[PDB]
Amino acid sequence: SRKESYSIYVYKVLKQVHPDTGISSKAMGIMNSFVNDIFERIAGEASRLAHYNKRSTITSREIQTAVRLLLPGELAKHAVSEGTKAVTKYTSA
Amino acid sequence: RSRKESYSIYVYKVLKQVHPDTGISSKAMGIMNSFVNDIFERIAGEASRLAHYNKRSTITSREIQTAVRLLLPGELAKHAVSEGTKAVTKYTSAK
Amino acid sequence: NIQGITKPAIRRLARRGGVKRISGLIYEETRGVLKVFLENVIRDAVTYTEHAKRKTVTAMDVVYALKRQGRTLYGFGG
Amino acid sequence: RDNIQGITKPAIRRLARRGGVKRISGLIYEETRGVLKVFLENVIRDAVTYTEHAKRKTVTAMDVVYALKRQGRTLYGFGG
Amino acid sequence: HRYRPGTVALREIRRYQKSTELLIRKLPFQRLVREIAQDFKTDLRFQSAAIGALQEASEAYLVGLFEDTNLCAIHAKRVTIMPKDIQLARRIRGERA
Amino acid sequence: PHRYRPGTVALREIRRYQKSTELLIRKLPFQRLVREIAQDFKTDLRFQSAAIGALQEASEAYLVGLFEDTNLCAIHAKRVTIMPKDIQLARRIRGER
Amino acid sequence: TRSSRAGLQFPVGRVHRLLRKGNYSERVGAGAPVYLAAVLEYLTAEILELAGNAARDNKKTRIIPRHLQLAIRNDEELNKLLGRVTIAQGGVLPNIQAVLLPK
Amino acid sequence: AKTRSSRAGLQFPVGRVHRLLRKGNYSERVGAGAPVYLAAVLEYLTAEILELAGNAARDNKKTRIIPRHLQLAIRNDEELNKLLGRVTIAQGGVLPNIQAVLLPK
DNA sequence: CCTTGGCGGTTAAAACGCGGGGGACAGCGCGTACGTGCGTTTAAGCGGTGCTAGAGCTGTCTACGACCAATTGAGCGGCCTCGGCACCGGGATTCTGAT
DNA sequence: ATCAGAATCCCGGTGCCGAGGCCGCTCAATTGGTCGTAGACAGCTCTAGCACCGCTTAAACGCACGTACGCGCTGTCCCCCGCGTTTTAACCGCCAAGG
Repeated sequence: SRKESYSIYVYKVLKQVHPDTGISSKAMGIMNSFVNDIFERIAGEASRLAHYNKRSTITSREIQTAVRLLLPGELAKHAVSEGTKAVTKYTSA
Repeated sequence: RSRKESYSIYVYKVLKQVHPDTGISSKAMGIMNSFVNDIFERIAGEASRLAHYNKRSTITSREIQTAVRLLLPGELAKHAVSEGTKAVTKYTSAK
Repeated sequence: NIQGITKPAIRRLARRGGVKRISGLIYEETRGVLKVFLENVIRDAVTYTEHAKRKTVTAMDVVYALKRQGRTLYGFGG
Repeated sequence: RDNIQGITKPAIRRLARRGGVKRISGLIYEETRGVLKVFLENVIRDAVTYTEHAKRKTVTAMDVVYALKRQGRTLYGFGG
Repeated sequence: HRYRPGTVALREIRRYQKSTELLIRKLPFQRLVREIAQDFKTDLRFQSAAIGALQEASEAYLVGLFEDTNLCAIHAKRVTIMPKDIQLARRIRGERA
Repeated sequence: PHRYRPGTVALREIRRYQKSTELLIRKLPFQRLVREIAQDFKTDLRFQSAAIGALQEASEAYLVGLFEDTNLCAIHAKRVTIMPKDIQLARRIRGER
Repeated sequence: TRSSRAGLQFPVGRVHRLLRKGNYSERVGAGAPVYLAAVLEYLTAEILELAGNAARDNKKTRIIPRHLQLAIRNDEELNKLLGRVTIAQGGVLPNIQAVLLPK
Repeated sequence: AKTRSSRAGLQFPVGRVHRLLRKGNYSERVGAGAPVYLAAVLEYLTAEILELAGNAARDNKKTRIIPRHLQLAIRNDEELNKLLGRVTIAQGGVLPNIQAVLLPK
């Protein structure tokens, strides 16, 4: 069947993380599951924040505050910075 | 001045049915109303997850059956299944 | 300040919890654990309030934070 | 028969060494097998309920994954 | 006259076991909550019900912590509880990282 | 060629197993145990190999974690040997029954 | 109402409407909310019967949240279901270790 | 830059994230800025794991990454451990730990 | 309209000092059960070899659930009375405290 | 062992204020009709879960042997508890912006 994966995306990230560090398939699947769980949890927190504040839309602010809630202090701040930078350069472009 | 909806009177009727003379306080009533809300949330979320895992969108009574069997521990789940199945048959018998 | 959690208060809590005799060095660790638990819960509550751009934190937000911590509270608009 | 006893004493010893237990009593194995039994019971009960809800009679890996996710023992790399 | 140690303590255990009132002083706890939330956000208005729920939750948390502490102390053939008992209980509980 | 003081083999095997990343229990007994313990829920159930693998991983992880907890409970009382009472204490603190 | 016609008490219509508002599924079946109402009714009936028994233990007529706390903490399955949740103004069960009692 | 990821300068697909969010039933509507933020967060988290995984593989003087290295990277870092203490990595093993009391003198 | 700031009374409670014996430490005195090696038996693991039941994919016709418009009554805001637990004083056993 | 003596639950008398009962009012539950598609069901494929057999050797297991903790006993020290004593600020109650 036609099954999706984040394999090429993680590969592209790995190329710019370490050009000379390969990965096994089992680790690739573990990373795929990790990405799926993180997406599910962040989107769930955003959905809870939207339903709890009477908003039927999910925007950058909900994702940002969900990231702040989930990730620890330093990691939450850096992830928020990365997301805000990406959103700003997407809006500019 | 918005309208706040609750389950106070329904639980009061249930308590009167199961207890001819039993008073109920506002704090206890609120605690059990929030408990009913929590059970509602738990069953609804479990049913949604079960429907998504089978790639469906229509949550029938069977999804609620399996959600109750997974959530409620053992005998509580069996009693809930029996009572709810009897109630569903009663509802389907009439309009 | 932080001394409001007194020795008789911790002693009363320990008596209610079933502890018979308590050493004199328990109080500081109890205070620290209370501080970190309050930091976590109130951090979640203030983040919930700030998402709504409000300034008054509600008991509803506190209950939501406790739900996030896995220690839900009933009777507070849950 | 008695397939719980199939988890022999050396296996529990190796698991304890992996955990980092220095001295092991002679009757630890019974309690270890009992806790293994109860964890297996709850996990497989959840997985079997999930599989039956799907109207299939083949215990799949994703069923165990979702059962563990409910139980708070989420696993990665097996799908989901 | 004088009562032997550990008896009036047990009587206080009995009395505190039936009462359900909040054991913490109100205003010191309000001040603690304000001084612990000041560092996060500035000029924070607090609801009475909010700090009351905080009081109840913290009291239940401390009661459970003390139960685990007494259990840890008695598991090692000891009556008095030591801070190491709290440390071990919280480490096993998974709160300590 | 010689027998040394007991305990050094324990250190060596603990270090090797911690450095190791395998599954300690044999596959066939575990699969038979899964079949036996699932026969009481639904008969004629056909078990995928990946299901048995996931069950083995989860079971070994849970048992190992119980083993660090039991070791911590044993060393809590200034002791090295582990007793079942440590196992029930670890499960009680964990909140699992 | 659907509730009385199904031999139940809790509102089927409110349950279905709040199921809609929760986005628990794109479309919701007709019999699932009826079963949910029945299960909620049975759970509330059991909790209320236990609370009434607890009140009868203390020779009391009005339900105090302490009665609910004792009822939840005494029954096994309900305590398992609601163990991670603490109850305001509830207290804990009376338990003193057999080692702490005097000779 | 035609793909929304290219405009956002992101490796993770903005379009796929948007499609999953829409067909995940999280809300009635999904803003266009949310998928970019979510893709950026996912990319940053995957990277933050990847650098530590590469260092762990380098320490084990192994060319490729094994899930043991992933478990090592998750366990050693305090924040990653705080995040994924409830996740067990397949064939990840345990950290090398010996209690001080258990060590012979 | 609910949160915050100010003020006055007081008493219930928090904070202090000290005698003391019960509990927390240590340091032996042994007892044995687990650690370890040596065979010896066994069963798990692997390599084929079929065997076949059931998961999976495909299409089709349906019948139930998301939409519309009437309609009406049962649940929420608002109001009034009582008894049942909050509270206070007496009485007698139930424990400990002492010898 | 057995007497002395405070503590506190049961009993009786106070009592007051939120819960139970009721009433008035309104918008969401109920009913009919429509249509669009999610899926229930019939049906073929072919995948892998399973059963069997033969080597084959790694792994478990019974047993002798030894000493390293486990547990107990005894002593020594000390430091929270319980008593009384002194301070103190929290709670009740009242009263006002004001955002």
